Amino acid sequence: LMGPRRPSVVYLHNAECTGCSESVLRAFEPYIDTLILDTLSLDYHETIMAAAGDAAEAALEQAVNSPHGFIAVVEGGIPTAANGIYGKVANHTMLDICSRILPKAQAVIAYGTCATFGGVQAAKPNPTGAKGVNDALKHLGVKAINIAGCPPNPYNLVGTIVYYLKNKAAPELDSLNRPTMFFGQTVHEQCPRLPHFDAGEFAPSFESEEARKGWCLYELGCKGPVTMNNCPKIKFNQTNWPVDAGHPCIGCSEPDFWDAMTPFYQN
Amino acid sequence: SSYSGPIVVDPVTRIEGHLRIEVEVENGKVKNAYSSSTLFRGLEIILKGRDPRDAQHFTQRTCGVCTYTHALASTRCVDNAVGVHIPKNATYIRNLVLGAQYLHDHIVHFYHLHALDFVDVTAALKADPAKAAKVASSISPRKTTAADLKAVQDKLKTFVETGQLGPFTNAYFLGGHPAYYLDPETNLIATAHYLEALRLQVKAARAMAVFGAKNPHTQFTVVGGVTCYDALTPQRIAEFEALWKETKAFVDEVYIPDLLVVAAAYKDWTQYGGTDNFITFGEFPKDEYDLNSRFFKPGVVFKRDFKNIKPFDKMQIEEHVRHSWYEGAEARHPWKGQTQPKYTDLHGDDRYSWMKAPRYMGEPMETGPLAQVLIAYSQGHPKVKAVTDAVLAKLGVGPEALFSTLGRTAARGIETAVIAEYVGVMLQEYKDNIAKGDNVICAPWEMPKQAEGVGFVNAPRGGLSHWIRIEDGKIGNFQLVVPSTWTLGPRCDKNKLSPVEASLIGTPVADAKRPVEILRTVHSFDPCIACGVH
Ligand code: SF4
Ligand code: SF4
Ligand code: F3S
Ligand SMILES: [Mg+2]
Repeated sequence: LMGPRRPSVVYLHNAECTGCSESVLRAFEPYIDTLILDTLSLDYHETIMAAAGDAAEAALEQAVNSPHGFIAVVEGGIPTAANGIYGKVANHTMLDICSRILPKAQAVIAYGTCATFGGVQAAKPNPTGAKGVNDALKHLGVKAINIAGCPPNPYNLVGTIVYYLKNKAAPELDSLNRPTMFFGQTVHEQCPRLPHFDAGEFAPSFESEEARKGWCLYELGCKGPVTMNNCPKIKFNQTNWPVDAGHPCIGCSEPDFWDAMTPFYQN
Repeated sequence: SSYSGPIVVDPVTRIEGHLRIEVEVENGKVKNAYSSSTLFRGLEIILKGRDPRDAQHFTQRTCGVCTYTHALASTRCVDNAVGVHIPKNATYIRNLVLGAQYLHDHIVHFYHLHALDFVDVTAALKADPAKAAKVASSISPRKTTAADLKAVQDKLKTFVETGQLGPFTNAYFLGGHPAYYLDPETNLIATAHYLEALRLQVKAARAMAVFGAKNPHTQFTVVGGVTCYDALTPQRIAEFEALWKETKAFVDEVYIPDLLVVAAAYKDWTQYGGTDNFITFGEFPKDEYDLNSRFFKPGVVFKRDFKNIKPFDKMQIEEHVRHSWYEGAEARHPWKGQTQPKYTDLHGDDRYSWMKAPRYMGEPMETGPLAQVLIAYSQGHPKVKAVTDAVLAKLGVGPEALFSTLGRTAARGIETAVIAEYVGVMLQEYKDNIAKGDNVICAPWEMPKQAEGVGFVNAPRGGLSHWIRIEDGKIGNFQLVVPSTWTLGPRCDKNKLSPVEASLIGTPVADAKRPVEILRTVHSFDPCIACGVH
């Protein structure tokens, strides 16, 4: 699957919805084909790899044990309740897979809020005891770079990987282990409706003429002021982002946002 | 030399989520099957006690492949519970984003999830690109030249000779495989279009973000309508239209012709993976409160009796747990649903999946493109009939050929073609409506303290329903019953095999070490295990 030439990437799926995987497929300049054929060697990825079953397990073994080394990209939270029972692959708990594999990586990237902070399945009452990667594997000295969002901007994953390859190091990280080059500003300080915020011009409802006119969504729940992400700058799919679509930010790059930011339509 | 013994496929790759397939093989043919879903998250448990307005944000994270669909189902469900009738434009915008979702989803499924079961990418290196160009230009109005395909071959050649095969590592076709039939040229054409589809799907997904904020996980729906005033503008409509037009051209000129060429080469696949019963909910409403107002209509068919399509009665759905990792054995109507996990390990107490087993009047029901297409056909849907008939005539097969793995695969293409055209109709109606001066996109509503609601979506994998019981203005119960739950859930308390399980009986396996035939059938259902289990 690998060897010299291109840097090996092992992509793992834990407790996830595959929205993070799909976000990477939206990669733009570079596109995903350039990334898989030229930039990187994608040596394990359950969503798109040809091998299945024992053949896939053999592919993963070969990648992880390569003397050339690998980068791990991890999607999904790790279910830890009932000794990891709630999530298995090849009849191995996800906790066990990640405990064995991630300490062997040259670098680990936690991609998406579930992998970084626990995410949707970690929301109260957290029946599967889901944990982010660094929380779950704290004891093994794993310190993944956290690229948060639900899903994150794929610009931020590619940028982090490119940095890493170039500099042979993690970029500057914030106190949640997120790169400051992407997560250093609040969504709000970058938002086009900030002048309305400053003037106390808030939409009182979605059907209102104030909402039609693009007034600030704070009274309708917007979490932009407490959320660190690059959404208004980079946008998604080269064309839009939640507030420009008229909907409040739900805080999706923040830890525990499912419980901290709810109810989503209140501030 | 025919194998007798077990085969386990874990993980099943090139699906969404975590699936373990177990079969018993006798004399080289599957005699028995188990569909084992091995991740649970518990979104229904998590939703209890929360604000019903928050449900769609949580449930959209059921699945990022079938992104939006759950946000739509939850919003339809709470709209219904609340009794709001959303504006005409909210229905158009919601419908248009859903049509765009189907195109994106089915194109990625055929190329990036399914095709490696049928395409030997490495034999494309053996191909004559001039011959290949001739073939490609004969099946499509799109002209392809030798240089076009040589560029693909050159790229692949450089990739393979680096010895880092990446996603093709240990592919079942490496070295050759008796169940892989395509000639090198056709492999090259399919491989070229696989690569092309990697960039086209960016545009197909972008179409959703034009109105829907972002893909994955749209953020434009609210109880009462939508939020995206910008979607009324000529510029955003033009942007959507341009992406739609390019996506439809890809469907029409690239996907469907490739689908037909592969089907024609694998015509033996009309003989495997049939099912008996079908359920579909309809999609693309004119009236949010009448399923029969949808462009595709709901229906139920038992034992392939399409002459007696039964009406869909939402009270006849029950979800079984006897062979699932939940407490007890009692099936439940989703308005009385229960999600009480209790793990017993594989076949412990005859339980082997985190999926519940939905049954309709006690029967296991296939849902998805084959159900939607066959029921629509049988209802006299003129667009479905014309595409279906053309496909059948091009393949030189009769209607019974549709009851199979190949048929199901073909139906996914048929639905893509029909929806791609219907998106243009909806777009025009939307424009027309704006032009009459209707600029309203959200309606006011009030939260009842006590209510029940249900929302129905026919998603790319079939009939999706979200069910709420509101108590004290909060979520008292919230149950998802998802298309892959129907199709890939386990046996019920009557021990009836689910559609995937039953369809696997009879599958030939040439090489037990490389059981691509099992993948072909399983993949034809387009499984989504995050969806099915939630
Ligand atoms: S972070 Fe969000 S999008 Fe990504 S796997 Fe988790 S629920 Fe899905
Ligand atoms: S819409 Fe949200 S992010 Fe924008 S100014 Fe208002 S509170 Fe801030
Ligand atoms: S909901 Fe998430 S995608 Fe950006 S606008 Fe808010 S951090
Ligand atoms: Mg359910």
